[PDB]
Amino acid sequence: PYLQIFGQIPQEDMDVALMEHSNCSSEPGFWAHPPGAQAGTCVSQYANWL
Amino acid sequence: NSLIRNLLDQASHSVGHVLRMLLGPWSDLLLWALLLNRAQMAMYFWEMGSNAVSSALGACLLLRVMARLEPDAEEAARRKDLAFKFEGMGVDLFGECYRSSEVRAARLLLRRCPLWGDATCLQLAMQADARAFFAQDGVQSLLTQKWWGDMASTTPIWALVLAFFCPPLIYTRLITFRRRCLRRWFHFWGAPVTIFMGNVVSYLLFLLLFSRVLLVDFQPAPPGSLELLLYFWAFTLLCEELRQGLSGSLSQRLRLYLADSWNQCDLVALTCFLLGVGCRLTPGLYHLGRTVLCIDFMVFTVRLLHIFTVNKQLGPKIVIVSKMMKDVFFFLFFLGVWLVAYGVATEGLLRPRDSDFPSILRRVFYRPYLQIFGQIPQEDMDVALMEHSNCSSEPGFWAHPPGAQAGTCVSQYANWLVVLLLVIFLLVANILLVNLLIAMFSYTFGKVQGNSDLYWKAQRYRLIREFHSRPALAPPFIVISHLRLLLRQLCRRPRHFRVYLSKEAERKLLTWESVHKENFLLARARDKRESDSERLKRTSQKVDLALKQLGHIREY
Amino acid sequence: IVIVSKMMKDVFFFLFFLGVWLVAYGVATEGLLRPRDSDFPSILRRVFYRPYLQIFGQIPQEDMDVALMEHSNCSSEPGFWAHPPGAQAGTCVSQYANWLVVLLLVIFLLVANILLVNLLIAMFSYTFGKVQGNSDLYWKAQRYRLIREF
Amino acid sequence: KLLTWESVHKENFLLARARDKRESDSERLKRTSQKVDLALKQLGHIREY
Ligand SMILES: CC(C)CCC[C@@H](C)[C@H]1CC[C@H]2[C@@H]3CC=C4C[C@@H](O)CC[C@]4(C)[C@H]3CC[C@]12C
Ligand SMILES: CC(C)CCC[C@@H](C)[C@H]1CC[C@H]2[C@@H]3CC=C4C[C@@H](O)CC[C@]4(C)[C@H]3CC[C@]12C
Ligand SMILES: O=C(COc1cccc2ccccc12)Nc1cc(Cl)ccc1C(=O)O
Repeated sequence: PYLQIFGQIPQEDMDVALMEHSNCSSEPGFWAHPPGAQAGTCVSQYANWL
Repeated sequence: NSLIRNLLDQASHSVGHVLRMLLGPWSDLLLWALLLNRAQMAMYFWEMGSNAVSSALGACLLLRVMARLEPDAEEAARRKDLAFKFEGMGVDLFGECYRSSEVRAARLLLRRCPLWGDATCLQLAMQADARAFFAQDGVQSLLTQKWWGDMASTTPIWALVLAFFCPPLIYTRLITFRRRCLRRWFHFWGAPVTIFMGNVVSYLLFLLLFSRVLLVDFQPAPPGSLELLLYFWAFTLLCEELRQGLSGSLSQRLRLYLADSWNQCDLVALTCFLLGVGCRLTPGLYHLGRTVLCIDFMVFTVRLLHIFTVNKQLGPKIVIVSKMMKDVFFFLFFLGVWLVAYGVATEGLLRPRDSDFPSILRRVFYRPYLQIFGQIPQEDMDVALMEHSNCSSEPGFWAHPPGAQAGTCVSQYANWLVVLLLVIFLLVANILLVNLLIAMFSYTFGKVQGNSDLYWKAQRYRLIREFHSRPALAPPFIVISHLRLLLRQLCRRPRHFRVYLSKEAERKLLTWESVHKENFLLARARDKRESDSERLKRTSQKVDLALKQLGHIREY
Repeated sequence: IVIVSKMMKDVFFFLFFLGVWLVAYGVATEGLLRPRDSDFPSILRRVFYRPYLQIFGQIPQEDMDVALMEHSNCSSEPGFWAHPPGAQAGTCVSQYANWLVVLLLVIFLLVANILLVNLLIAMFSYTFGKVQGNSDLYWKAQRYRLIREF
Repeated sequence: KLLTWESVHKENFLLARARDKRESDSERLKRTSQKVDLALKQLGHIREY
C-alpha cells in the first residue's frame, strides 16, 4: 500500500474482475487465485467490491 | 576633487560627447548643478527652467549614467534618489499634461531637443533605464499605438488576422485606419504588428518544413529539392541575423550585439545549423549530421518561444519563467546528490554479475531517476517477486532476475534492507523534494511578478522598436529586402519615429507644459501645505510664534 | 465556481507552453530515431500522443531505450536497428545515438514534469489569492440574477 | 410615514457624518489650525496696545 501512493497499483492482484477463477482453497468460498508472486497464492473475493 | 574638477581637468587636457561639449540659461545653471550635484539648487533650476519634460528627462539620463560612473556610494545614492524623484514627478508631470491634452503630450514626446545630443525622450529613457517612465500608462498607450501605427489601435485581433490572411479584406467596412492603394498597402505591410504577424507565420512555416525534411525526407541520398530550399531559407535567416547585428562603429555594433542573450541563442542556433549542413554534405558524418539537426530543432523551437513573448496576457508570465532558473538549479543539485547516493547504495547492497561500466552507470543514475516518475522496478528489486536459482558460483542465494539490464545475476542477502532503502528513497524524493520545490516556486513567484511586469513593459518597448526597425519583407522572400538594403549599401557607393513639430508650436507646447508644470508646482505646494506633518509644523510655528509674541508683550 | 471559471487564462498559458515544448521534443525524437513505419498517421500519433502520455506515468521506456530491446537486422540501411516489441512505435527503430536519445528523454522529463506543471501550480495559487473577494461579490450579484430567473 | 422615517434616519446619518468629521483627526487638526490662527489674528487685533 505504500507503493500504492507512487503509481505502483496492483489492480490485477486486487480486483476480482482481473483474476481468473479457480478452486485454490478447500474453504467453501470463491477464491480466484491471483497471478501475483507475493499477492498470496489463494485470496478471497466475497467482498472484493468493498 | 570629487567628480567635477577631475573630470573638467580631464576634458580640458583632452554620454561622453556631453563632457566634450561642456567646458569651463536655466539649462546652463541646471547642468552646472547636475554635474556639481547641487540637489536643491538643481531642482529649483529645473522647476523654473524650460522644456520641463525632455529636460527632467535629459537631467535624469545624466543623473543615472552619472551614478553609474560614480565611484562613491553616497553621491551615487543621492544622485539616484534625485533621479527617482525627478523621474517620478516628471512621469506625473507627463500624466498631468497627458490627462490635459492627449495629442499635445504625444507630440511632446517626438520632439527634437537642441539639448543633450538630440536623443528623443524615449532614447533618453532607454539609456537612463527609465523603466518607471516606460511603465507610465501614457507612453504605454503611445507605444501601443505605434505598434499598431495607422492600424486603428482599437481594432479586434481576429479581424486583423483575417485581414492578414485575406488581402482583399483590407478594402472593406472592417479594419478601419487613420493612391489609397499602394499607400494603404504599404502602411498595412509596414505596420510593426503586421511585421510581427508575418514573421511569426514565416517562422512557423520554416519549422514545419524543417520537421518534414528531418522526419521523412532525410535519407543518406544527396539532398533533394526540399532540403535545398531549406538550406536557402536558412541562408536567408543567417543573412537577416548578421544584417540586423550589423545595423542595430562596426566593432561597437558587434560588441553590443554579443549582448541580448536572445540574439546569442539565435546565433548559436544558426552556428549549429551550419555544422549540421557540413556534416550532412560530408558523406561520413551523415548520422552525426542527423543527430545535430535533431538537437538544432530544440534551439529553433525554444527561440520561437521567446519570439512569441509580446502577447500582453502572456509576456509577464514568460518573463516570470525566466526567474525560476536558480530554483531549478537548486533542486537539480539536491536531486543529483541524493540520487547518486541512493544509486550507489543500491548497487552496493545488491551485486549484479554484469559489473560493466556502462551497465553500472545506467543502473545507478538512469533507472533511479525514472523511479520518481512511476517507473519503479519493484519486480526487479524485491526478492519476493522474482525467482530463485543457483546462478553464481559465489556462495549465497542469487535468484536471477527477469530484467534485461538490472544485471543478469543479483544478490539477495540483505534484500530486506534493500526494500527498506527503497522505501526511504520513495519517502524522501517523491514527497519531500518536489513538494518543497513547488512551495519555494510559489514563494519566488509571489515575490517577482511586479518587477517582471514593469520589466516586461520596457522589454515590449524594445521589441516594438527593433521590429519597427526591421525590414518589411518575410524571411522566405527576405531575399528581395536583402538585395534592396545591400543595394541601399551598394547603391550608396555610386550615390526612429521622428514626427516633425511646428515653429511657435514649439512655443505653444513649451508654455503649455510650462503652465502645466507651474500648476503642478503649485499643486504639490497645496499638497505639502495640507500634509499632516507639515500642518503640525505650521501649527508649531504659529504657536511658538504666538508664545514669542506673548513674551514680547510679557512685560505688560 | 467563479474561480474555476477565471482560471481559464492560466490553463491557456500552460496549454501553449506544453504544446510548443511537446512538438519540439516529439519532432526531435522522430528525427533522432528512424522507424520504418513512417506513415503520416503513425508519425502524427508518435509525435504528439505518446509524448503527451509521457507526462502522466505512461513512459514507453521499453519502446525507446536500446538496453531493453532485442537487436536484429530489420532494415537494409547500414546500421544497427534492434526492432522494438511495441505495436505503433515503428517496426524497425534506429539506435545510432541512443545514448543521446536517453539524454534528451531525461531533459524532457526534467522540463515537463517539474518546471511547467509546478510553475502552473504557483500560477493558480496566485490567481486564486488575488480574485477571491471579487468572485464572492460577483457571486452575490449572479445569485441575485439567478433567483430572479427562477 | 416611510418618507419621514427614512428622512429622519437620513438626517441622523448626516449628523453622524458631520460629527464624525468633527472628531476625525485630520479635520480636528484643521479646526485647531483655524482656532490657532484666529488666535493669531485676534492677538494681532490687540497688538496696538
Ligand atoms: C509548428 C510546427 C513547425 C511544429 C512541428 C510539427 C511537425 C514536426 C509535424 C506537424 C505535422 C507533421 C507531419 C504530418 C504528415 C506528414 C506527411 C508525411 O508524408 C511526412 C511527414 C509529415 C510531414 C509529418 C512530419 C511531422 C509534422 C510536420
Ligand atoms: C539526475 C540526472 C543527472 C540523470 C542523468 C542520467 C544519465 C547519467 C544517464 C541516462 C542515460 C545513460 C547513458 C546511456 C548510454 C550511454 C552510452 C555509453 O556509451 C556510455 C554510458 C551512457 C552515456 C549512459 C551513462 C548514464 C546515462 C547518461
Ligand atoms: O533567451 C533568453 C534566455 O534563454 C535561455 C536561458 C537559459 C537557458 C536556455 C536554454 C536554451 C535556450 C535558451 C535559454 N533571454 C533572456 C534571459 C534573461 Cl535572464 C533576460 C532577458 C532575456 C531576453 O531575451 O531579453
